[PDB]
Amino acid sequence: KTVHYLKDYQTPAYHILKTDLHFDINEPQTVVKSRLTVEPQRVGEPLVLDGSAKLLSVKINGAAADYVLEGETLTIAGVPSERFTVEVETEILPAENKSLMGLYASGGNLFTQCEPEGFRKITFYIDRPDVMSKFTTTIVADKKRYPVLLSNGNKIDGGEFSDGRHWVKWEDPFSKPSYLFALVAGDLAVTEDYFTTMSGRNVKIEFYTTEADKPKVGFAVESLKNAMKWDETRFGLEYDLDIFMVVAVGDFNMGAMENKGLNIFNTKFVLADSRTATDTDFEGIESVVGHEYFHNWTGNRVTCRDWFQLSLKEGLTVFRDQEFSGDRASRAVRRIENIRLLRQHQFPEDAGPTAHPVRPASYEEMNNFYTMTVYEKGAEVVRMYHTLLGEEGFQKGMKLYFQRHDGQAVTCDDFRAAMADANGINLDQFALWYSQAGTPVLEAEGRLKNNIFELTVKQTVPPTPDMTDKQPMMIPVKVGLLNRNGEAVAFDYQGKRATEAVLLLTEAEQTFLLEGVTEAVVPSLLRGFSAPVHLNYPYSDDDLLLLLAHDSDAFTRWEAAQTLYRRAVAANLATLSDGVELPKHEKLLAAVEKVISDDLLDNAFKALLLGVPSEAELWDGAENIDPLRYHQAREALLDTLAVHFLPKWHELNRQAAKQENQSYEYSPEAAGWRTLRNVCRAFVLRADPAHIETVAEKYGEMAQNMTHEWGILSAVNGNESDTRNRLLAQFADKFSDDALVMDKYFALVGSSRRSDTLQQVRTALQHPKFSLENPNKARSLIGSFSRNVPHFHAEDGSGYRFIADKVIEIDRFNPQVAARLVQAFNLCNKLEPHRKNLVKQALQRIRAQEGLSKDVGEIVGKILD
Ligand SMILES: N[C@@H](CNCc1ccccc1)P(=O)(O)O
Ligand SMILES: [Zn+2]
Repeated sequence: KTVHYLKDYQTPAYHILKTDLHFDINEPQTVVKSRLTVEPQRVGEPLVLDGSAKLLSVKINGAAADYVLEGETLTIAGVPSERFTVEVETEILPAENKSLMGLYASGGNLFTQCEPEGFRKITFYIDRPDVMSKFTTTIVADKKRYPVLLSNGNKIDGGEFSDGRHWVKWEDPFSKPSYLFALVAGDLAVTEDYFTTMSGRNVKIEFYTTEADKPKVGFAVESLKNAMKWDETRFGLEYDLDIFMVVAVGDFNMGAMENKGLNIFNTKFVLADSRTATDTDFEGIESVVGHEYFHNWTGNRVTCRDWFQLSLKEGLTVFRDQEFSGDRASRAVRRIENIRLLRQHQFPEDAGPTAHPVRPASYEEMNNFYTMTVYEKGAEVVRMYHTLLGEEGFQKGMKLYFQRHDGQAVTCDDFRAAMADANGINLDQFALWYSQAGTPVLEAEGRLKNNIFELTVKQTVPPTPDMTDKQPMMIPVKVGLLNRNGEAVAFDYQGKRATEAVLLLTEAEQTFLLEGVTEAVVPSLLRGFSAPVHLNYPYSDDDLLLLLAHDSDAFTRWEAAQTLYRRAVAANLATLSDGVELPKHEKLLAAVEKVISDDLLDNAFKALLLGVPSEAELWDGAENIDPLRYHQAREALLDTLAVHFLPKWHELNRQAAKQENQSYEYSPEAAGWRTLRNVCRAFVLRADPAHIETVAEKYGEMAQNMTHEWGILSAVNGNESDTRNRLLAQFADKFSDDALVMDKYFALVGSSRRSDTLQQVRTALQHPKFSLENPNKARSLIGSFSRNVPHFHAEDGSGYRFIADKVIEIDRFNPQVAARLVQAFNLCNKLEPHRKNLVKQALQRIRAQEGLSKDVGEIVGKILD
């Protein structure tokens, strides 16, 4: 079994200076001809090309080449000692391509996805990102079937053939790696706009969609123009072509793709209107449209030496899209949302069998490493440069990064060096954030003796499957102090008297002296989540209530609430296990009452403060887990909050409706009220499920946009009333022709806490709008079920068997979707013995499949072995 190792990296024996491509699109086959201008780097070595398409011919300098084709590699031993050409002819059947990698068909149209290694599915090539070439692409096709023919760069020629065909020629003047190649051919509607760069150059913007979906593309276009302006004002970065194209496609594996000048998007990150998209969907479009554009510099102009360096572009580009969204609106709230998502999804990864460093040392299948760790923890690592250096210093690093490496394929070490060198500071220890996996754990103690607050902090990083030795890391801990009345207390640290400081922990144990403290204090720690770590400090319940009510930092307030909730659930686990009455939670209920009644609070922030940690967060660190016990305990807490404050949930709902003020379009302000409203709806229907029939009677009046319909359907989704089923069926009927809304329907089917979810899911598999071969649908229904705790972790094992069945089935045509799905089983070793046994049986059965993909095999091996 082939494993790739970072320590084995070697520069390529050959460079490709020019890549000329010719696509002849017919029915059913597409014939691809290439002309590569190849430049020897290590003269005399064999030319090795990667490829898996059907090979028709290979030429060196016009003559039939002496070559051998073995597996997915073509080798030519006799190659010239100086510049030469290679010509390859391949044949593709795009309509048979259900992997959605390479050239494939969707909705009668043709699209490409080449990152990471899909280009070799199109032609034989040196398909690695440190090989950068200048591409020119000619496309020929039937004009009526394929009137729109697109590739990277500038369209420099085109014309008609008298047999109903036409052609175009695209020239991309920027050298690029193959993973950034894109082609689109089809009958697509176009929406046109433009942006003028700060140097005075118009950029034509073109969004391509189906004719029916064109009316839904407006918000994405506006978001792009906002992102372009923002990269100019915040980073000083300008676009470098006079054309920027975005193409939406409904069959797509990930979210979107940053192909130079020709971005290709999952429809879910381009299309919205208030009737069919939620406020959260809009925010997602804004984020991802920004993300892909920001890749133009962080990814395209400077790219990755090798795929181990993926976080070099993804961590940084995620950081950029986070800052973009934050500058647009609601910075504090949106920051909390990112932290929440990291701890809910990335922390369990770092604690599990597939844990890896932000920059992995090895991989079998690279598609398995487009992970929360590489992306979200990657972004947290980039943000720590910002925390250490400040915005000004961070931009100095960026400026030097581009000065040095524009046009190059580089490494995480080069980004760090740019930050270090531009600011004259030593960041050698910072490298460990790239090479050491696992969530660091801080233990802190505070004492006020004399007029100095003495904060002692230890750090440790647990062994991960790849590495036992973990050395102390560079961890910035932002701190402040509160007095008995919860106001900011000033202190002296490193010369400056301020109310806030960044304590830089670099050793296994350090003591920090905050001096000039003239009051009794409790510290506020890890403000703004200043490093991606666990922090344990001895807080009393009243310390937490004080932080929640009076602290100035959004994260620390939110973290205080999260802690009170965590403790309450732990109390529930204890009583439920002992077989006694539930706890009173008197302190918690008092704290929540204050939050509900506090009108100074941003409504979106209030909503977050009223959110309870997920089961996964709750059993983090536990062994021999019974997931249903954690579910029962969490549900009990939610039911107590629902019934206890039922009157106030109604009142808050009423206030939210009044303040929304019939403003049903997306805006950050309106969205905040609706978010709070939807929290209230969930609680109301927990306490009084019979309220569903009142809801049903007035459904039309309440369904003023999708945020409301989703909010309501989400709230009733676990209701055992027949009305729940009727409302869902009416939803499916209303939006039957909207694929993105049908995704929501299937998500509700799969995620329901009702007792009959497994059989409803199996019925949904046969719904005429469901397609297993469509990633959005597969993820919505099956993905949602796999995350449905009481059902996936059903004691009889029905959930495990069902998901293993679907991993096996899906892997036969789309290993990427299957390899993400199988990670539902990651908790295996931490489960109580009965469920553990059943999960291992499921994984063994997956492993026993003939022809199991490398993708799924890698994951299963990490869990099982
Ligand atoms: N670089 C992009 C990765 N998404 C595309 C992709 C990658 C692998 C397989 C299929 C699709 P993003 O981070 O979304 O900008
Ligand atoms: Zn990206």
